[PDB]
Amino acid sequence: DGKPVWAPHPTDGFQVGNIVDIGPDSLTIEPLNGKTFLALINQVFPAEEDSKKDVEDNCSLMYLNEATLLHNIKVRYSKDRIYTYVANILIAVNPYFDIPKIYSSETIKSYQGKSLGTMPPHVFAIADKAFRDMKVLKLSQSIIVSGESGAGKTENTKFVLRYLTESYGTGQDIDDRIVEANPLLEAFGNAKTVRNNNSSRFGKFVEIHFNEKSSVVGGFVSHYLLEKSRICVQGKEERNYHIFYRLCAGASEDIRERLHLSSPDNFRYLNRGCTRYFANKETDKQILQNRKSPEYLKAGSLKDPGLDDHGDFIRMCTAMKKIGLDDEEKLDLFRVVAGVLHLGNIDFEEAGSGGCNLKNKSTQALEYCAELLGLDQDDLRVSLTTRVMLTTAGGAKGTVIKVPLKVEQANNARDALAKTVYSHLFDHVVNRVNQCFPFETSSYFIGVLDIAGFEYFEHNSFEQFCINYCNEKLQQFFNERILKEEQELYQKEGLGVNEVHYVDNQDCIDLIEARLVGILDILDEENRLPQPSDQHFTSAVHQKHKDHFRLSIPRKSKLAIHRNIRDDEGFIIRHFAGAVCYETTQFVEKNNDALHMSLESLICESRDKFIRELFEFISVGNKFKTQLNLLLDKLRSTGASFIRCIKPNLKMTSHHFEGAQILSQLQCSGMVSVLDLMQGGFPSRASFHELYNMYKKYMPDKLARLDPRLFCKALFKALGLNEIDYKFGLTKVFFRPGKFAEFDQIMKSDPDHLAELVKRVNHWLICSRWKKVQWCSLSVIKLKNKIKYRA
Amino acid sequence: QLTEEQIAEFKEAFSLFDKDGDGTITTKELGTVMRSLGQNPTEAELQDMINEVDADGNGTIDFPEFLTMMARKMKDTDSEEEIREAFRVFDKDGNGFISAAELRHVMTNLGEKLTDEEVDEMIREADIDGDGQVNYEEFVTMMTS
Ligand SMILES: [Ca+2]
Ligand SMILES: [Ca+2]
Ligand SMILES: [Ca+2]
Ligand SMILES: [Ca+2]
Repeated sequence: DGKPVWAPHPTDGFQVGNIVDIGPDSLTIEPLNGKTFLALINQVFPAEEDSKKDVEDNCSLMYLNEATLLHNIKVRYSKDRIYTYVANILIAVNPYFDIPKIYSSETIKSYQGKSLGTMPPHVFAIADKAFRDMKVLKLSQSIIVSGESGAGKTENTKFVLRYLTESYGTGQDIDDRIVEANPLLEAFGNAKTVRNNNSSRFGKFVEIHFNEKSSVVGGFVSHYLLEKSRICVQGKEERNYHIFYRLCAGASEDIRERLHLSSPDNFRYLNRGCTRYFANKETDKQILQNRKSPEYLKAGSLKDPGLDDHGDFIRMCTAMKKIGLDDEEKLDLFRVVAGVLHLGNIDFEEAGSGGCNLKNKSTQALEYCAELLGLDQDDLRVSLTTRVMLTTAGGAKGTVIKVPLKVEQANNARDALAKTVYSHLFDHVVNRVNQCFPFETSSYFIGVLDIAGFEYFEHNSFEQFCINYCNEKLQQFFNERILKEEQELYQKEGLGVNEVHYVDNQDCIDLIEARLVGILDILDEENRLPQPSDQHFTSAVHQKHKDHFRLSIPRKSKLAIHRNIRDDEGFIIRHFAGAVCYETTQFVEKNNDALHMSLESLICESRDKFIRELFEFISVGNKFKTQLNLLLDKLRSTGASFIRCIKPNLKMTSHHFEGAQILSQLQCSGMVSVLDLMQGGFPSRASFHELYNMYKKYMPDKLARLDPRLFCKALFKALGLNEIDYKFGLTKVFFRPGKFAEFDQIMKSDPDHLAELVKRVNHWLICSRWKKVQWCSLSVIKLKNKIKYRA
Repeated sequence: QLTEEQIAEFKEAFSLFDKDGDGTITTKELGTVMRSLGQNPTEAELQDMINEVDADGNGTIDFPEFLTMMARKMKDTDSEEEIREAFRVFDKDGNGFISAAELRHVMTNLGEKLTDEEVDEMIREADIDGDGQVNYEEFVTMMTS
């Protein structure tokens, strides 16, 4: 009628309005502030009538949709209530200030053993549910956290580990040891991206390990999917891993000369990216002028209140000390890092004698690289420009021949080697970190996952494709687990038989990863052809998947920026979070990073023993798939709980809820997908106590005196509610979508009808109340007897 | 074992035990109700009764558990003797009849908040023959309604 709806607003996400006209596909909205505007019908949502209402669980809303969720969490955020549930899913909005009281020892103790529904929403309740299910089901647990870099994820993990160790640990502070090491993990696994100064580029699963008595014995950091492409190249607003800049900004002149470091504009592996340091007025004065690149001198430092290349170098050194890394192992790490940097400066020129030679201007780079990595310069020169092959492939006796590489193959061998070295170094840093909280054995674990979420830009390339693929698969895992929890809840509540209609995203997943016919195998097939081309790869995808629901040519995009992208220059995939247009230029080169065997053997038998120890045919996309599947196998072997961390604005400001930005994160985090899944079941539900308090004011005193369950049984029975839309559970009334709003209107719209209906339920209610105490007497007698069964 | 309707009645009994409405019965909740109906089990006798039936292992009784806790092997003569001891729980003095202060006696003990005019009305609803008190015939009619 004249009811409030939510309609789109460009900075708040949604605004309140009235529907004043209708059209075929859109609605005309009058903002509650006569500047009408048009909105697509599926972007307009019913609003709660009470705009100052706040519920702890969004399932208590009379309408559960993206707009009512956004508003409920906004209202809660304005009262510093940062935590809110959707069923068992925790939504967590970063406060950007230290909230008094809620993380104290007293609060920790108050959450122990308590069911999720029985305390206010809190990260501790999610930690405690994981624990109880671990103890009772003898099942390891995962706590799967989504969010942008900086969305409070680091602090969230800290609270979980602190809750678990302080509650269920024995004076041993695993949480603090894990945390002391962070400067080292971030140095090797974090980097500046266009949106995030301190973005983690790997999947990290922080496990607290437990014995059979469910007491903490230790911790383990599992790591997955380090982003390899960033090692050799970056876009102009991005950097390589922090370590490279900390080392160049902060290393003493003695270490500089030994590693032959110089400002980062001098390194191919740094100089396509942003070569500027994070520095403030004081730390800038501590960086020698010869560490500073031209872009730095012209443009100044990058500004961040919590990151500084010079000072973070010192902090990283302090943490390496605080956890046992001796100074020789320190310099070993640094030697490998600078070895990789000099590797990247080696250039090649076409021979024309066949193959290529190292340019003569690359002689010092080669000299530096071979020394740092402990390799003969001549051996390196040869393995960079030539490879070994057998003269046969199919069992016949063959000979080893030497095959000169072209320049392009030599560029690839130098970069492949760079990537394998750095990745093994990362693997080493993490193992070393794990050597700070080792444990003999354990029966189960509770782990917290942190991994880059779904993202898109104006230009999306292979990096985005892999990240969004990873998230498509995690989203399927999230949907499956929520589906299972809801089905289980409906059974435990006694709601009877019900199918929750599930529209899966297996088809999107199959589009990307299916053997032979998936986009990643079609991309590998492109490598085998005479003249590999991105355009041919892309036409093949469109040809093979002509009829695919989740694939479109770029031309079909709603956006203007994709207007002139050709059919063979990109594709659109319809992900869980929305449509993404990928430009496929460079997909083929980005799909190859293989290191030919002779060069890998060279490095595996470095003169230097540290390098040797580091090291003790498949495309990038298929290695990505394989490692992602290993991550998923782990998650699938645990009970799962879910936290969605939300960044309230881009300015680190307290008390500033930016609606559109938060909306976009709720979409990208898979919350809206989850809400869509929940519409197939009973997404609104309310406890008898909640219903009793809302509606007793409308009932005779006779009814107000009933306990909440019999009050509701009475009201439910008196109204003659349709058996499909309304379900009377054990502890709650469950509603089909919108049906709680409809219940509320019945309760409000005709007092005389209501009064009469309640009059007429009198008899049924007298009896129900007879039978309650009656059968409760009969139950006390049966119990009394069961104790007598011992006879 | 139990029929459709009989399961439904014990769920409402279950609600009398589960005062806080979390869908779970604790040892504390279990004894109170037995006590309030003139019973005296020990914190040892109850826990042993929970453990025999606490399959899922979480240290509290859900409705499924509750029902198995009711049940045992017995004859159709021993079962309807339970019904008669139930019929004898309300009648405080023992004169074959539940008075308003007596039907009211179970109520307050049970924790049902009502008024005397309400009590008197519950009586009037069960009285089939019209006398003004409730006979085992009626009791079973009512209980089994
Ligand atoms: Ca209870
Ligand atoms: Ca149990
Ligand atoms: Ca009597
Ligand atoms: Ca009678």
